Amino acid sequence: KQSQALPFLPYPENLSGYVGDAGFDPLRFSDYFPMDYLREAEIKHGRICMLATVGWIAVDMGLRVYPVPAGLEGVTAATAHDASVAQGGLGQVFGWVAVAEMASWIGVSQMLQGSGREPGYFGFDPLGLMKGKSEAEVNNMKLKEIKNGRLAMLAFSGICTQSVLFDKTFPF
Amino acid sequence: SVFDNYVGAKDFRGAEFKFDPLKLSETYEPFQGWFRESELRHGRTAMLAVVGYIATDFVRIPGEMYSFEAIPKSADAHDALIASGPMSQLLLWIGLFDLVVTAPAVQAMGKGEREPGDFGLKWFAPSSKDAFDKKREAELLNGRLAMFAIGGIATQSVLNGHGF
Amino acid sequence: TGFEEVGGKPWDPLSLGKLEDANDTFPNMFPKSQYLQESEIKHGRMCMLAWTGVWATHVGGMGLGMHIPGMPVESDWTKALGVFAAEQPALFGAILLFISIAEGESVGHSGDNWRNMSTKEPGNLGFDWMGLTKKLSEEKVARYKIVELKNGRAAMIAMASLFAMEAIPGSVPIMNVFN
Amino acid sequence: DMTWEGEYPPSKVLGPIMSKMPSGLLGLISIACAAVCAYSIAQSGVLQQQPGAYENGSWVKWYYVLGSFGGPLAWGTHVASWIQRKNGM
Ligand code: CLA
Ligand code: CLA
Ligand code: CLA
Ligand SMILES: CC(=O)O[C@H]1CC(C)(C)C(=C=C/C(C)=C/C=C/C(C)=C\C=C\C=C(C)/C=C\C=C(\C)C(=O)C[C@@]23O[C@]2(C)C[C@@H](O)CC3(C)C)[C@](C)(O)C1
Ligand code: KC1
Ligand code: KC1
Repeated sequence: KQSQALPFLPYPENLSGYVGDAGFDPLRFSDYFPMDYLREAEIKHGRICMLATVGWIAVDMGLRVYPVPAGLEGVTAATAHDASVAQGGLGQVFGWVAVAEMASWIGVSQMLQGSGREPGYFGFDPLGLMKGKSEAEVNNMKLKEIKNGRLAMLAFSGICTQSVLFDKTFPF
Repeated sequence: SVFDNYVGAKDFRGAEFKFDPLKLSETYEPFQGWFRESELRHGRTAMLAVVGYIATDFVRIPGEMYSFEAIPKSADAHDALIASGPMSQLLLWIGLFDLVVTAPAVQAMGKGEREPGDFGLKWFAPSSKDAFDKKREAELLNGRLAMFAIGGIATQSVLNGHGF
Repeated sequence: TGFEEVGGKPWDPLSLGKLEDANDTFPNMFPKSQYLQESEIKHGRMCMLAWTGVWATHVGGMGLGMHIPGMPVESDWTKALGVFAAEQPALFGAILLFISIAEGESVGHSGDNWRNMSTKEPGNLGFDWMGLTKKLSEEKVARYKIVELKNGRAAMIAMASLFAMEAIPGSVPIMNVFN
Repeated sequence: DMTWEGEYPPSKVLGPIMSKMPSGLLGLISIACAAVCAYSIAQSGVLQQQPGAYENGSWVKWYYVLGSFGGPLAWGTHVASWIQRKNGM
């Protein structure tokens, strides 16, 4: 009845499944927006930032692709966006993200009209890793994804701001 | 009926002091839960403010931007830290707290599921509600006195210029 | 009552408060009595402030000359809003925004007083704030509503008197004995 | 379905999101959209007249165009704030 993260606010009451729940949501976006959309957005914000904070850390700590293509030679992670769109690069990344996001949009749109799809469910599990696991263990691994995703969202925002404001690379 | 719904009808001698001459709690009877959540908020702010004016006049935090050479007494701490950053840092986090915590707190108070003034600090809070009610009027009386104390300190330190 | 100057009965020679239910042709095109009473109180309350604003800023004889140091200096009241909205734009907007929020809030909680569907009595903007319906008796606050109504009607005639002098410069001969 | 009687529509005419929002939250959002739109119009006015910031349409900023469309959003959220208040939120 009371929120766990904020034990003076009531429980938001729309978070009752949803493995990463702290009862946290004070502004009650779960009251106004569908929780299937909100968890799909949290998961997608999470696994993008998990790749992004590892890709910003790797590029700032040396580690270019070898051999380096033309136009990406003296370039850090804070200047690799515009240098890659001039080289080509992100133009092909944008093309294949677009055909993934247009196809996943039909997944999100059919999830909000039924279809029983879990938010943040694609078929992508090629290395097994869920070969008949129990639902208490499936929901535990889903909690590890949301917790690590929630950390990398705050981490990338720290890394990207500090690398541009104080003008340094990631071991500041 | 604010004196039966809420606690704090006392004076400095502990006698019963029903103090609403303008009758704002009867003219604005739906607002009296907001009136107590904001009286405590004004009270708890002024109690930290009166300490933070006196403690600044002897101790600074050890940085050079906060040093005694930069800000002379305590009254220049507001204006000589606006563009510096520390006033913008507390404006962010108090304003983030008031947007994310306090604004959902005052709508849960209007719906009736939390008490006004309660932000979850129940560690040293006694049970046996009249004992808690005695702690709230001690918070209220020290709060209401500090609201004049920070009015007195910040006004007298400008027209007279003296510290403490 | 408030009909002592006009006999002892309500005064309406053009019968403008009967136009809505006189015929059936213009359905809810004329306001009903709740809107007419609320607009009478509001026009009177604005005229009671506006006549005081011309009287307190007039610098000649018999009109007391008040001024706020920092305000623009134009004693001509027919041009003082233009010099205030240009030189003090943030103060002019904060006054207008306060007027805006108070005006929308005054009907935003109640209903359609144009169709007599409002839930509050006309004139009550929730701004008692100091007593006095709780303090004074039931016939004293009914006496004070008639006072605010008649002082509002008197200042409305006064603001029509000031509007007429600036348009037709021989409208009010009584306003020549004060100079 | 969406027909209604009386002095105010039900909450469901606001869509599936704003029908659940409080009237005070929709009211404060409306002032926030109105202030962003009024700031965007006023700042695009001073960018038009600045002699180094208007050439070839350089007075057009993307955040001031997007900010100026808070105007119709301020209209709708204040209408929606009234409907939630009449419906008891
Ligand atoms: C009304 C609250 C208030 C405000 C607005 C200020 C403001 C200021 N203080 Mg002061 N201070 C306060 C209370 C306050 N203080 C109190 C109660 C004490 C005694 C502990 C002090 C002791 C103090 C010292 C020793 C120094 C300052 C200094 C300053 C100045 C800049 C750096 C700073 O923020 O100090 C840091 C703040 C503190 C050291 C006080 C900690 C805050 C206390 C514990 C209350 C917070 C509890 C509350 C739950 C926090 C919630 C935060 C919320 C966002 C979640 C700034 C003008 C510095 C200065 O040089 O002045 C020119 C300095 O050296 N203050
Ligand atoms: C602090 C920053 C700031 C700045 C720089 C401005 C600047 C401005 N504001 Mg803004 N405003 C601010 C803060 C600020 N405001 C704040 C904090 C609020 C509250 C949120 C507002 C809310 C606000 C509103 C509601 C309005 C403004 C308006 C204006 C513009 C005034 C122009 C004017 O008065 O011409 C007026 C014209 C004249 C003075 C010329 C006429 C003079 C002749 C001689 C008069 C002749 C008599 C005449 C015919 C009789 C008419 C009577 C009739 C009006 C009843 C100006 C650009 C106004 C605007 O232009 O919006 C589009 C406006 O309506 N502001
Ligand atoms: C024209 C469309 C329109 C409509 C349908 C509404 C409807 C409403 N307004 Mg809004 N309002 C409007 C425009 C409109 N308003 C404008 C232009 C302003 C000044 C910026 C406001 C300022 C305002 C405030 C401060 C408040 C409201 C409130 C309300 C609600 C209660 C009734 C009331 O008190 O408003 C009275 C509104 C007026 C007297 C002004 C509208 C008169 C228009 C200009 C008539 C001409 C319409 C025309 C045919 C087309 C419009 C063209 C456009 C460019 C103006 C109601 C939902 C209240 C509310 O509940 O908010 C949550 C409230 O407190 N309104
Ligand atoms: C309790 C709590 O919590 O808070 C309380 C606080 C408070 C304040 C007391 C309350 C209140 C009353 C409120 C909120 C009143 C608000 C009214 C509000 C906010 C708004 C009307 C806009 C009207 C129009 C016609 C706008 C634009 C109309 C148009 C046509 C445009 O903009 C055109 C344009 O867009 C384009 C098309 C193209 C652009 O290139 C150019 C422009 C920009 C020109 C509440 C409700 O009680 C909540
Ligand atoms: C299956 C169809 C397909 C073809 C046929 C194709 C071809 C080329 N790719 Mg592309 N590509 C994808 C698909 C395909 N690529 C996918 C799924 C991704 C992940 C989203 C992707 C990403 C990148 C990035 C970052 C770069 C890139 C490049 C080249 C360039 C190499 C020329 C060479 O090898 O000598 C040739 C034209 C580089 C470049 O030089 O762009 C100007 C470069 O930097 N690609
Ligand atoms: C948790 C996230 C977080 C980060 C990442 C962060 C960062 C910085 N803070 Mg902030 N801060 C809080 C949180 C965070 N701060 C909180 C919860 C409060 C209490 C409301 C708070 C208050 C103050 C005050 C009074 C000052 C302050 C400053 C700095 C500045 C250099 C710090 C250093 O290196 O010692 C860096 C950017 C000082 C400053 O130099 O401003 C120019 C300064 O005076 N902070």
